[PDB]
Amino acid sequence: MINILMLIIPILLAVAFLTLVERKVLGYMQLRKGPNVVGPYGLLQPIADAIKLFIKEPLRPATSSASMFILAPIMALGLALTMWIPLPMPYPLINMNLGVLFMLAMSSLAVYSILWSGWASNSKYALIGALRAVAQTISYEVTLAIILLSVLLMSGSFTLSTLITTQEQMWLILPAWPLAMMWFISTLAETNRAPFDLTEGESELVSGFNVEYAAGPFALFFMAEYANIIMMNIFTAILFLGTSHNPHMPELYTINFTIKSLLLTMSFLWIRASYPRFRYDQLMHLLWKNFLPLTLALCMWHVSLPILTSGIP
Amino acid sequence: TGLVGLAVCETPHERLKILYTKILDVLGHIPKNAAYRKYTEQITNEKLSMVKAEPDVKKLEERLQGGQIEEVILQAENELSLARKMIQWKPWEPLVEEPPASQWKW
Amino acid sequence: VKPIFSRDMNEAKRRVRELYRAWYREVPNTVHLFQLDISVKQGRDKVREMFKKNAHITDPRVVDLLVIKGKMELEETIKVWKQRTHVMRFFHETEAPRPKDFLSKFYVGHD
Amino acid sequence: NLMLALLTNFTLATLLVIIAFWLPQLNVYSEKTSPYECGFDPMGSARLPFSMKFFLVAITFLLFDLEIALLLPLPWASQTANLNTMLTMALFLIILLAVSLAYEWTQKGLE
Amino acid sequence: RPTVRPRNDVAHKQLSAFGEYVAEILPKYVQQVQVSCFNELEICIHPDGVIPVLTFLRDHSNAQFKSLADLTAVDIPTRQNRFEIVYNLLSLRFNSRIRVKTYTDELTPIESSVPVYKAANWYEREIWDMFGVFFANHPDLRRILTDYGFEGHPFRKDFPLSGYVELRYDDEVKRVVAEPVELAQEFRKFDLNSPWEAFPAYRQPP
Amino acid sequence: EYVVAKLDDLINWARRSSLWPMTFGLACCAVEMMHMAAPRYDMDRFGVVFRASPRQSDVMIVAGTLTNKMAPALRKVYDQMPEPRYVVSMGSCANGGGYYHYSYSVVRGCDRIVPVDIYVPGCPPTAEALLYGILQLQKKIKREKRL
Amino acid sequence: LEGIKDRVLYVLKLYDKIDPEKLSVNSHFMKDLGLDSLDQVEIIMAMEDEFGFEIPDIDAEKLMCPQEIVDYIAD
Amino acid sequence: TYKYVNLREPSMDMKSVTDRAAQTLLWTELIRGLGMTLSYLFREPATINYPFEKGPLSPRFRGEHALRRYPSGEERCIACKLCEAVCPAQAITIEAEPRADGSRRTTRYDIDMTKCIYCGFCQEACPVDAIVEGPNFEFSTETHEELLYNKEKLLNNGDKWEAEIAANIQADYLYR
Ligand SMILES: NC(=O)c1ccc[n+]([C@@H]2O[C@H](COP(=O)([O-])OP(=O)(O)OC[C@H]3O[C@@H](n4cnc5c(N)ncnc54)[C@H](OP(=O)(O)O)[C@@H]3O)[C@@H](O)[C@H]2O)c1
Ligand code: SF4
Ligand code: SF4
Ligand code: SF4
Repeated sequence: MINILMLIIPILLAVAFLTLVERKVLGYMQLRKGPNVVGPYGLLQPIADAIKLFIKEPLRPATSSASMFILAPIMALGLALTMWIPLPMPYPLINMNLGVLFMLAMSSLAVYSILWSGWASNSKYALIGALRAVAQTISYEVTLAIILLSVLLMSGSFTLSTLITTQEQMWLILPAWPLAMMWFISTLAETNRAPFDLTEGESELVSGFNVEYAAGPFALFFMAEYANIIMMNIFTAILFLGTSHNPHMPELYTINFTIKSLLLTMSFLWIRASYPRFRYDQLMHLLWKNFLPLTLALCMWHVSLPILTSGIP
Repeated sequence: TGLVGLAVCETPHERLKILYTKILDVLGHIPKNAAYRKYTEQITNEKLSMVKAEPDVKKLEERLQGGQIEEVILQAENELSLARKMIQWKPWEPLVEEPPASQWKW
Repeated sequence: VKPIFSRDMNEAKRRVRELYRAWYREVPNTVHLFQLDISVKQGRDKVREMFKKNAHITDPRVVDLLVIKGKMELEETIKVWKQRTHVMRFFHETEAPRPKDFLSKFYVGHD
Repeated sequence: NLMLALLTNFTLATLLVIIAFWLPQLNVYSEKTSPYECGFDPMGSARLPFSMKFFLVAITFLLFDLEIALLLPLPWASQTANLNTMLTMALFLIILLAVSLAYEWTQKGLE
Repeated sequence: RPTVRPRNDVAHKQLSAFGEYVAEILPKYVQQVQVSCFNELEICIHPDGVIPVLTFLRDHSNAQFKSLADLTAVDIPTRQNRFEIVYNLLSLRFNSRIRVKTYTDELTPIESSVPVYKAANWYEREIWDMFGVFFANHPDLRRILTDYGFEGHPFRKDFPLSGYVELRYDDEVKRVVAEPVELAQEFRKFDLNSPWEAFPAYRQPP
Repeated sequence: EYVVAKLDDLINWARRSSLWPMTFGLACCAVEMMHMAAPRYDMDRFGVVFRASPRQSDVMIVAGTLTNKMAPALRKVYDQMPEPRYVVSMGSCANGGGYYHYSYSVVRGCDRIVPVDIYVPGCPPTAEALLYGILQLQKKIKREKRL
Repeated sequence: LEGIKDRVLYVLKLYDKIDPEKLSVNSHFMKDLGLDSLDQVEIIMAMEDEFGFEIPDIDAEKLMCPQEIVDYIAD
Repeated sequence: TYKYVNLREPSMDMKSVTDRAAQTLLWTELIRGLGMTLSYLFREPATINYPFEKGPLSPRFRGEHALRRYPSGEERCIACKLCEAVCPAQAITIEAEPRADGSRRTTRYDIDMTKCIYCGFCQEACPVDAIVEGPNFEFSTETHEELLYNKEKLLNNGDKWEAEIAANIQADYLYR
């Protein structure tokens, strides 16, 4: 097998080259110059951080825990980078018997990275950032499965290969008009660089899964946390975008698929700079109280539609 | 209609008249020769006559308050507490305490 | 009767004793909860020498003022506040000069 | 192979930890602290319950997650069975979930 | 006068009526000395009763001050009685400023202003820290502007500016930061004092 | 011989590339430390990224006055830093009290608590002068590990 | 009381700055044994932990001898 | 004057209620807020990179201390202890002895950078205009000993900044 090794090393570079965009686009959004000194346009700085944070930075926590803690950055990468495997792409690595089920299960398993980092420090200061990270993720897992079901019943089955073929004339944004707007919010269930987000950034509280971790484990967390942002951006570009298929020419698909994802890649960092944090209590009131009755009403609506007019795979 | 403060301006007239009539009776228990009774009475009697003359107009609220009746009511609500405390602790009627050491110039 | 301070001359003696009991029970608690530092046995002797320096007893005003001051510097661990092993350490550790000899202090040249 | 695909990603991830573990080494002093982030000595030593606040909303998720799993037949089951008999039953589970959330509106909790 | 005088006195006559109004009550328990100069009023109060004076000026119909915002204390060793607690008061409805003072040595406990004013307790903590003036029936007398293991009071004129314990080395001990070292850099004591009195009328007879 | 000598400079190039500061909100110096993030005089991804947390950062900037109440606090933060660490004491307060110095509470010069590598003398530390505090830092990192 | 004198004497002998054999039964801790103003009642405070009963501040001033302390311990 | 922060409900009936409900149901105004930073991305940044470009300043500016001298040699400082008394930090120290024969100008002259808040007081208090503040920025040392200025010497080595000082003082006489 060569394909897996050709989907980790160039992918870790994409999370590395993200650091440019994380302060270049975000910089111009705030009217400030980002990467400039290090490279021609600061292009040598993202690869410099790998030399900076791993080879020279040494920390291990004080009071600590036993085997757990250092188990958590292994759980961070080894569950978020595996998410690249079930992706349909032009051609998938081992096409699943049911596609999106593996995508939804491993995403919830990726939440454990911020959960086990609560017991990284035995001291109570770190676990407050963990307990906040529970509720900021636990509620949004409800709608994430429901809004999927309304799209999946509209087009094909759980298999991700069928989701490419179903969009031949028009996108799925237009039939699922309120549901597409939900997937700019529901995608930010995992601790991502955003305005909605979770307990990961500083601002008000101490940094979750970062105050306990070093540099080396803490550096490994960013290579997983920012990796999930690309993952949700690609996953939205499958469920809601498509444009064309073309099995004969893979070259025409690969260029067209990347532009659609890159426009969404900018959009989350667009969200991050623009708006403040939603608060621990009031994020639980955005969904559950307000958005859950809306999504279920649309779920009720999407059950009737294949019966009203023929729509069965 | 809403007041500026946290205390909501409730539509109640003669409510201000109750609290001002209450404090006049409290003053005439212990101090009589003292100036505290004689000086506070002339302010209250002048204020009570203004309420009787004006029929629920904003001009009655503009008489030595100018922040509606609700703000004036707060001064009357704490008036009974300060009058009772002045009667409890002897200071207005009695004057016999010691004086400090002769030094003031800096 | 000015000024009250807190208690009378004889009553002030038992107010210090009441303060002593609460602080005598805290020296085993300031090792396990805070830091190892020195010792439990040596810690108790550090308490006794502090009260011996303050021992005079001539006015109720002076004694009662020491109680309120004692209910802050020794109350720093009662409700559990941060000292960071730099505070609460009353005895000098890095200070080693204790010369009381006309022969000893004059050789070092002081005053 | 699914097994060979998952293990190669997992073994490469844990190997990167070893690189950051053994290369940087010079000195390890009694310098690392329990709380960090803001500084000072930890007032809350070890572990204490805290709890509450979100106790009702968290419990309801465990109850709701089972129903969404029971909603997963919808795109995959409606292929062979009769639609008219299913329509009354498929909506039925979604209707009652809105009824449970309607009972959640009358005093939601402390959250 | 064009640049010589700051402001002409016109409200001074009306402000002088306040100095008579409180004095017309005439308590030996409260009044003592009334001083009024430069558009302001100053009253000093007998130590035995401070709380009944603080209930006055607040609530009162003729003088509605209420807000007892600023709270200072004077450090002076010239008098037989040392410290002097000075209250600075402001009215929001009346628009005027008045001053309340205490005269006692106040090494012995003084009456607290916590039952009258809610923010005064934080200012009361400042006085006990800097000077060493205890307030009777005070809820929670915590240290603010002093170190956790600080001896004495850091503002008193009787002790030096540099302090007894001030220098903090890391030295041979691995984590414990030192305290007992007392030497600091030399502060130049200016012995300057100009001959001839600058102002008339301020001169006092021996 | 030549590969060994250039590899040590390659590790030192990473510190020459980027260093993350600590947001010590200690005094008025911290306001000008916020002006490093301000666009007109920027080190934002020129070599400085603000993130806080003493465990992740490489450089800590002591931004103002330190007291006896703060001496135990700052000391263990420096101990919470990873071993390749640099301290930049910026301002006259950080160098030995702006005024103060002969005061009771203020600890003189930070060097009594935590050792300093690069000094910035400026009270209102002008952002122009502040830029040396990071540029000279990178220039001072020359050689590490001979044997 | 039976089994009260034996328990109190064992705890007092174990404590520091006290004679193991010289002072026992009906002897004053401050007058006969030799103890400071704070050190005399400090031994009585440690004895309260061994028995399992809290001692008040008012009753502590009267107690000095172990024979007198044994009578006050019973409730 | 009263500006009033309260709007007292903008919605009333039919048209005024539905548009206020439309922004809360979906987004609209958040997309309007999204477009606010869109135009901010399009406009050029006002950024200055230090090693090549320099920032704006003033003709009168204070940095590192340097003492001036007369056009035909000689120390401009006369030794008064004046600037010593004005100094709020007391960073400047001065002790004077007669210079061989005739002239009496300085022996000890230390300005500690451990202190000094940069007032321009000593620049203003000086009658002979000895300490004139130049537009200095570059000062970085390994130790405190290297930071604090010695007996003139390094302060006399302000000749490399005295060319700018002569241009700056031309804006100082008959003030601005
Ligand atoms: N085990 C004990 O604790 C023990 C017991 C009995 C007696 N002692 C005595 O106490 C002393 C303890 O010292 P230590 O072992 O703690 O010192 P150390 O840790 O070995 O430190 C010595 C320093 O000097 C430098 N150095 C020494 N020799 C050098 C060379 N030939 N070339 C270049 N640099 C050199 C090293 O720099 P680089 O690292 O840059 O080369 C090193 O940092 C010993 O000398 C021993 O005689 C020790
Ligand atoms: S050096 Fe100056 S600007 Fe910096 S903290 Fe001190 S007084 Fe403020
Ligand atoms: S610098 Fe100016 S004021 Fe100071 S001693 Fe020299 S001549 Fe006098
Ligand atoms: S600028 Fe101010 S602090 Fe600095 S030497 Fe001159 S007078 Fe002293």
